[PDB]
Amino acid sequence: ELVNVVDEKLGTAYGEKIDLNNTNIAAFIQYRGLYPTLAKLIVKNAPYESVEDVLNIPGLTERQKQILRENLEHFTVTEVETALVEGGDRYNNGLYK
Amino acid sequence: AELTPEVLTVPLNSEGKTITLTEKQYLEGKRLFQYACASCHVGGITKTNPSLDLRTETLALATPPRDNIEGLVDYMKNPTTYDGEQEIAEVHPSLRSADIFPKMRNLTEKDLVAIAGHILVEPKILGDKWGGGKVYY
Amino acid sequence: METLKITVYIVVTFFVLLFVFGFLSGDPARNPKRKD
Amino acid sequence: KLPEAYAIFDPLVDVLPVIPVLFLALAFVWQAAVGFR
Amino acid sequence: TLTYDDIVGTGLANKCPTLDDTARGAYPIDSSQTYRIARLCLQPTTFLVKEEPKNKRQEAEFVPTKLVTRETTSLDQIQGELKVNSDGSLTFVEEDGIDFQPVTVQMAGGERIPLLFTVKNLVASTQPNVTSITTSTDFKGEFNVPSYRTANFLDPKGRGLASGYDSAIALPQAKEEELARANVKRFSLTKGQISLNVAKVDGRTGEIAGTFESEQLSDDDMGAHEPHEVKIQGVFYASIEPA
Amino acid sequence: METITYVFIFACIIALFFFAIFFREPPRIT
Amino acid sequence: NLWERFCNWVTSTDNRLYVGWFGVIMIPTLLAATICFVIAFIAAPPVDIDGIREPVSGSLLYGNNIITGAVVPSSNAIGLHFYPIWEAASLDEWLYNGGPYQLIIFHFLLGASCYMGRQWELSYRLGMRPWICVAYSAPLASAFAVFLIYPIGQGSFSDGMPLGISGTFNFMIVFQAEHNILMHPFHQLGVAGVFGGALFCAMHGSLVTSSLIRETTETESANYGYKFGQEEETYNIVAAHGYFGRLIFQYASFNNSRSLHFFLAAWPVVGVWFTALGISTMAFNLNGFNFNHSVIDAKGNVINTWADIINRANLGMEVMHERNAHNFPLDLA
Amino acid sequence: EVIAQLTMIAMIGIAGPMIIFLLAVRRGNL
Amino acid sequence: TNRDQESSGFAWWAGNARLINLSGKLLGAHVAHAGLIVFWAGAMTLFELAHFIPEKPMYEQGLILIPHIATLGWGVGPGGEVVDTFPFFVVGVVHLISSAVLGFGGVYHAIRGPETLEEYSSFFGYDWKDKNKMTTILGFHLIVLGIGALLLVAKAMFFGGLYDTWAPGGGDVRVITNPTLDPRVIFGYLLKSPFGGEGWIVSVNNLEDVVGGHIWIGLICIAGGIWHILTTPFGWARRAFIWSGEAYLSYSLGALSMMGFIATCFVWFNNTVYPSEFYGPTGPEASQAQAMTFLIRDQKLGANVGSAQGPTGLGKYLMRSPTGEIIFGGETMRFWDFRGPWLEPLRGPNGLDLNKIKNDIQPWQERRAAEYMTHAPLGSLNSVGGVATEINSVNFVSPRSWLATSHFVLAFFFLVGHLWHAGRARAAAAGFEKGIDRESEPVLSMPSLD
Ligand code: CLA
Ligand code: CLA
Ligand code: CLA
Ligand code: CLA
Ligand code: CLA
Ligand SMILES: CCCCCCCCCCCCCCCC(=O)OC[C@H](CO[C@@H]1O[C@H](CS(=O)(=O)O)[C@@H](O)[C@H](O)[C@H]1O)OC(=O)CCCCCCCCCCCCCCC
Ligand SMILES: CC1=C(/C=C/C(C)=C/C=C/C(C)=C/C=C/C=C(C)/C=C/C=C(C)/C=C/C2=C(C)CCCC2(C)C)C(C)(C)CCC1
Ligand SMILES: CC1=C(/C=C/C(C)=C/C=C/C(C)=C/C=C/C=C(C)/C=C/C=C(C)/C=C/C2=C(C)CCCC2(C)C)C(C)(C)CCC1
Ligand SMILES: CCCCCCCCCCCCO[C@@H]1O[C@H](CO)[C@@H](O[C@H]2O[C@H](CO)[C@@H](O)[C@H](O)[C@H]2O)[C@H](O)[C@H]1O
Ligand code: OEX
Ligand SMILES: [Ca+2]
Ligand SMILES: [Cl-]
Ligand SMILES: [Cl-]
Ligand SMILES: [Fe+2]
Repeated sequence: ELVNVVDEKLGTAYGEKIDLNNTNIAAFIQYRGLYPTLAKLIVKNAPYESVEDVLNIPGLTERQKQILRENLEHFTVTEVETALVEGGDRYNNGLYK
Repeated sequence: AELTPEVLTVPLNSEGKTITLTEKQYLEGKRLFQYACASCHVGGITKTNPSLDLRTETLALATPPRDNIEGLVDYMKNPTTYDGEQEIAEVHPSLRSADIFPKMRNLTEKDLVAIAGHILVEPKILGDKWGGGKVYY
Repeated sequence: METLKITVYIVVTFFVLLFVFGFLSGDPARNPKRKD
Repeated sequence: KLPEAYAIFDPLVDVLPVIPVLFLALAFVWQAAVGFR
Repeated sequence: TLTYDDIVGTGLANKCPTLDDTARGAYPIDSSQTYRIARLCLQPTTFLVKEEPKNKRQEAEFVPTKLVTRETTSLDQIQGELKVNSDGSLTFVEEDGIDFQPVTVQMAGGERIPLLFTVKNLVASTQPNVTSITTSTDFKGEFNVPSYRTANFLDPKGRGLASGYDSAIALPQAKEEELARANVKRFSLTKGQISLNVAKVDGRTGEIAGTFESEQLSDDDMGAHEPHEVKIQGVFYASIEPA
Repeated sequence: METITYVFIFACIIALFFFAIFFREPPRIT
Repeated sequence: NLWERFCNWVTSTDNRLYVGWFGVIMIPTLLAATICFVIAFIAAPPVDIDGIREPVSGSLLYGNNIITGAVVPSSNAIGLHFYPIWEAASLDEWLYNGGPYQLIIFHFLLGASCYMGRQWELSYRLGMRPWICVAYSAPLASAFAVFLIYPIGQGSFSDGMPLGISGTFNFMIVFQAEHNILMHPFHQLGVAGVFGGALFCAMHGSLVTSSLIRETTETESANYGYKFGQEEETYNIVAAHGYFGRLIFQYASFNNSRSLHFFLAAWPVVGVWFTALGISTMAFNLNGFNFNHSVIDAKGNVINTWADIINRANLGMEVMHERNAHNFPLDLA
Repeated sequence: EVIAQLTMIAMIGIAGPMIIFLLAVRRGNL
Repeated sequence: TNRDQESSGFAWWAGNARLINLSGKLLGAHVAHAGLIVFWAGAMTLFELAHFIPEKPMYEQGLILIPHIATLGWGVGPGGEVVDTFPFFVVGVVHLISSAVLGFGGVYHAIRGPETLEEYSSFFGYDWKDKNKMTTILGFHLIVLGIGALLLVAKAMFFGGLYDTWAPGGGDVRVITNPTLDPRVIFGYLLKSPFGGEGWIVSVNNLEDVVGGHIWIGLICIAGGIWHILTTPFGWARRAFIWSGEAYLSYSLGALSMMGFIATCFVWFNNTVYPSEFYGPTGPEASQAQAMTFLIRDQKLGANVGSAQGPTGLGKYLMRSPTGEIIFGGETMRFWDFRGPWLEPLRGPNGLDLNKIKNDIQPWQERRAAEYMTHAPLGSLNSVGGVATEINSVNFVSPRSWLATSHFVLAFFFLVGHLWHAGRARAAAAGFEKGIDRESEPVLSMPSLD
């Protein structure tokens, strides 16, 4: 019954897409027009029940909504894992260049 | 292997036009890069923000695209964030902020073109070593 | 801790004073050839 | 840079700081001339 | 007021601001206006660890411990929203601040107990029908105790949760089951209970102070052993500001 | 038993230091 | 006079071990450091050297042996702060934060400096020439470099050398990772000093043993051919000089014994002086030669050298050392 | 260019030994 | 002449020891050597100016003398920006000309002037064992040093001031009008511990204390000079010291070694009289700057820096010092005693204030933090910037590193020289510096130790 939760999360869609509830913010660099404004809003307003709920962040302009709709296919939502979101690891997980 | 004009051919604008730098242009671009940018951009990475680098793909995914000479010169004139929403000339060297960043004071248009050409040519020479950090040292 | 502090200060002061006044007590004269 | 009227003396300035080291070397040269007596 | 040059090196920076004995008033709580706890300081004064009895039937009473991590224990600059419920009970919801301190205490015999003294995500409610903060107002609440090490921590053999090996590579041909508890690192999130007892109110400034007792769990070494139950007692200072 | 062995060897070394200093062969002029 | 009698006893050349005033300082500090070292090496609890609440066990009772045991340096949270016993609330806090290391190293440095002074003092009392203490200043400078000067430059006594064998190896490897000491010319001079010291030690011993004058038989040891305090020379320096001058060439051989022994004194002492200065100058982060990506071909491709392989090894040590202590990309100290 | 610096340093580094040589030639107090 | 081993007893490699009892030639040696020192000062200043790029920071250009002139308030403006390079030129040129004069005097007294000054004059001729004359010369030189300290005071108070890195609004050239003449404040620096958080006289952090201490030092040196001109050494002083030229040299060598170590620590730690605008950041400054920089970056990204937990359980950005102060987290917890003008506006009574950190970090502080992070005093011997594992792109080694390393080497070698000359002076005064007399060997007259 002892399982590494990070490996199991790598077995889910967290290992293929950007998890809005769990992924570190720097991964939002790998898609156009997300880092840092939209990425900060997404990480701040997490968790989300579904991916489309990211279109309900209060304060988004129409351009930001269009960018989010364009990048919606790269987004997944898994359950919040404590190990990835504790200690402020969504903003700084210790992985620099 | 030599520094052929095929290596020194880099996209000039976002339309698709290119430019063939001379060897002297590349050498002066490398020297000016060491003079003004290398203290934080040594090897194609960013010391004060390692999430961003100077790889051509990362510059291409920036808004506006920075994987060409004109985009890089525009960044050296009016630097922005990665999404382009916010101007960061007060914390990044530029022609606007030459008063607070005095190493940008005597940088001409040709100097900015040379630095941009060095930035766009170094990945073509070095591989993933450019912007890859200590893993590829 | 306070008693230990004063105790150590007293011991160190005693040994340092021994050193200083010993080297002031005609140390160059304590040689086997030219005591002067 | 130096003031412009001194510009042609720029190479000489470029070799001025190493003059003291030569002085040390000069001592040995002198001691070689007298045969290290 | 003292500046940094007067405070530094004295241990006063680890101590909550105290109130005078001539503060027994009542800060009026007006339900219409929003209230904010602008500062919430927690200075622990004693740590007790529940001794583990070899016999299960035993009483298992709390034993005092000796602090070995020096003046690094206080939580301070904690802010939050002090909302007024329909019951009339006040409720503090903690937004941010320095809400955690790693604390190691030494038991008799040399056993070191590390814990994350914390009030992370504290929700603390008062008694019903409170119209003013008095010396009888009492906050009782719950908070989250995250794992003492986070996911990037590596053990002496290089094993961790989000980084590192998953096996004892210095024993390449050892049976893995008996090492399982040391090979798989687990991130523990637990619950803690805190009781703040207001003993001094300055109504004009809005400043309350008193004692607190909290109960939580110690470090489990990323799931390598059982945590201890820790009771932390100390004093607290808080500033209530209208909006 | 390993700690006792290390401390025992160390103590024998210090005892040997004592005997080699204070109970040495006295050097004699010849 | 009591003070005069005490001065006569302290400076007496008839004591079995000479005391002197440098000794009246040396003996208590060295005794304190030795007793604290033995007690800590046997029975000290684990010490949080990195300041990150991950204590390192260094004593024999807590699972170490002779090789792996150490007196662990004081906490990085302490830094360069002075941490005596009376600054701790309790002895348990003092032992947790690495106070024994500070006590031992401060007493040892004071005692070893006074050991140098005591060497001068006894040389003066015996009518000798005084420069044995100058020779001892090289290992003393080395001890000061690794115990005091490197912590001062790095800003924490946690970066000082641990008082143990494996801790010393850890100090060496981390030092190579952060400073490239092998590529530093002062350390190369030190290696030349110690290699040459061993070489010239074996050379001088073998040449003197080779030229020993026959005063015994094959039954007895040759060492019985020498008597303590004899005026005559026990070996033939002319024969040894002839041998060594035929071995290399004549003018490479010392015929002056005083010049030869000055050379024997001077070579390792100067080499160790330079390596102690190397440790101090790398304590102020003036590191060894950096030749990474120095060789570049016509196109601009990096042509690796042996320095780049050294750089790969240094990168491995750098990314693995103090694996939990860094939060930021640059290991600035 | 660099030739100017080399000429200057050559003249200074010969000016030293020229003093020594002139003193030896005329049998000075050298 | 005493210019050979047979006449003097010293070989060529100890040939300057032939100058001990030759006052005129020894004076020539000293004056020529002083000319060498002034020559290096002037020529190095002109060399540094000739390659000086005034728009680039001084610490990036391998300069150690121009920062000294800039610290005196010459040629610089607000923020350390160079406004005029002519004062640097004047200092260099005047030193070069004065060095020519001193070299003329040294050469004259060394090879042409009288070999001994005792016949020509009784004022200038000296005997090493004449204690009164030695104290008289010491008094003259003490008066000269006191006048130099008062010259620094005069520059600070009446001739434009000094560069104050702690000046309000930013570092600027400021005239010190109110020097700290309080002996409790001034001599409280001498009683301060040399260890962490106290730092002894290296911890002086304001120019008022610097000017007041120099007023005290100048007055004390002048008073002691008059004292030694008017008095003779007392009996305890006469019995406690060796009175010979090599002994006085050894005393000065020990003093210079101590001063070299003090200067090493001063240039490594102090950023007041060695402003980071000119000399670059200190090691503590650079580590604190890195922590500050990434705090700013992650706070802009949305991190709650007060509650972020690092891998070990300590605060990733903010933690507590052993006495409770709110400090930067990570390894830079060792550098929590650092004080700098760019960091002080965020420090409250309990350390770094979370509210000011969230709301008051200005862009000039961010620029300063990034600049000091990327110009840490770390570099290779062949001037490659960064850690030992960095690649060859940045040509940078901090002036603080150069000065600290060079003066530690010099201070250690001068401690060695002090030991050498102190032992030799003792042996020569006692009469066995040339070896053991065979007929009167002391150990043969001693009882055995068994
Ligand atoms: C700072 C360095 C320094 C200085 C100032 C001196 C100075 C001196 N040394 Mg000396 N020495 C030095 C380094 C130095 N030495 C070193 C490194 C060694 C080891 C090799 C020696 C070995 C040595 C020996 C063995 C002896 C001396 C002696 C002397 C003294 C007499 C010199 C003499 O008659 O020479 C005469 C030599 C000449 C006339 C040749 C020309 C030299 C001139 C001065 C060169 C000037 C060059 C300069 C560019 C001129 C500028 C002029 C301009 C300013 C107008 C003199 C005071 C002698 C002594 O003790 O006297 C009793 C002696 O016997 N020295
Ligand atoms: C102000 C400082 C000072 C002064 C005035 C003296 C004065 C003296 N020393 Mg002394 N010494 C000093 C500092 C000083 N020392 C220091 C710091 C040390 C420790 C290294 C020594 C170690 C020392 C020894 C071991 C001896 C003396 C001796 C002497 C006497 C004769 C010196 C002579 O002729 O040199 C002649 C000069 C040389 C032979 C040149 C030496 C070259 C040096 C070692 C290399 C310099 C390298 C350079 C800095 C960088 C490289 C340059 C490049 C060209 C490669 C003389 C009274 C001798 C003595 O006791 O006489 C009574 C003696 O045997 N000294
Ligand atoms: C306090 C002394 C000191 C300090 C801190 C510096 C510092 C600096 N100098 Mg400088 N310099 C000095 C003295 C000093 N210098 C002297 C005396 C001269 C006259 C020769 C010069 C001439 C000079 C020039 C011409 C240049 C510099 C440059 C530089 C910069 C880079 C140096 C470099 O690359 O190192 C190179 C490192 C070395 C050469 C290593 C030297 C190691 C020595 C040999 C060790 C000696 C040990 C010991 C003393 C010997 C004793 C032996 C024992 C047995 C007794 C740096 C800021 C350069 C620069 O950037 O200028 C703008 C430059 O071009 N300097
Ligand atoms: C420490 C330095 C020093 C010392 C102690 C001496 C000492 C001496 N010199 Mg000498 N000299 C020196 C430097 C020094 N000189 C220099 C630098 C030069 C080159 C210009 C000379 C050139 C020189 C010559 C040509 C002659 C002497 C002579 C003499 C002797 C008698 C001088 C006399 O009666 O003065 C009386 C007093 C005065 C004339 C007043 C001088 C006032 C000065 C200019 C004030 C300067 C201000 C301040 C104190 C100096 C600061 C300088 C500093 C910043 C570097 C005497 C032994 C004579 C000698 O030996 O005859 C046998 C002789 O003929 N000297
Ligand atoms: C370059 C500076 C200098 C030098 C070389 C001398 C040299 C001398 N002075 Mg002197 N003096 C000076 C400046 C100087 N003075 C100044 C500026 C003043 C005015 C304040 C005086 C006032 C003065 C008086 C009033 C007396 C002397 C005396 C003496 C003689 C004996 C020195 C002695 O035994 O002290 C060695 C030091 C001691 C014996 C003190 C005890 C040593 C302690 C334990 C050391 C503690 C310091 C330690 C290293 C830590 C450092 C930091 C600490 C300061 C906090 C000697 C010739 C004496 C004499 O014979 O008068 C004619 C005497 O009575 N001096
Ligand atoms: C938890 C901590 C507990 C620690 C407790 C330690 C208490 C110490 C007190 C012990 C009683 C004294 C016994 C001395 C034995 C002795 O040395 O006899 C030898 C003689 C005896 O004194 C000689 O004695 C003679 C009289 S007689 O021989 O005894 O009759 C007398 O004539 C002569 O002047 C005199 O020199 O000693 C001497 O020669 C002079 C003193 C030199 C000895 C100092 C010891 C050095 C300490 C070590 C420092 C570095 C080493 C670090 C560790 C490796
Ligand atoms: C005794 C002796 C010795 C020594 C000597 C000496 C040490 C000397 C010194 C000397 C010196 C110390 C010198 C100096 C000189 C200088 C000069 C002569 C200068 C001049 C100058 C000029 C000419 C200037 C110019 C200019 C200007 C004006 C500006 C611009 C730049 C220029 C540079 C151009 C010896 C060791 C050898 C040994 C033997 C003996
Ligand atoms: C605050 C200030 C300052 C000031 C300072 C001062 C005021 C100083 C002084 C100081 C001093 C005032 C010092 C002194 C010192 C001393 C010493 C260093 C001593 C020595 C001694 C000796 C050496 C002795 C010895 C001996 C012995 C031990 C015994 C017997 C014998 C004999 C005698 C040998 C300044 C400017 C920086 C500026 C900033 C601030
Ligand atoms: C304005 C004036 C200020 C003056 C301040 C002076 C400060 C320093 C004073 C140092 C005094 C030391 O005094 C010193 O003490 C010893 C102890 O009695 C004296 O006595 C000593 O004499 C001889 C040799 O001298 C020794 O063998 C003997 O054992 C001892 O009694 C010394 O002869 C004396 O020099
Ligand atoms: O503590 Mn011992 O080693 Ca000198 O670097 Mn930073 O700190 Mn830590 O890391 Mn790498
Ligand atoms: Ca109450
Ligand atoms: Cl390690
Ligand atoms: Cl860190
Ligand atoms: Fe021998």
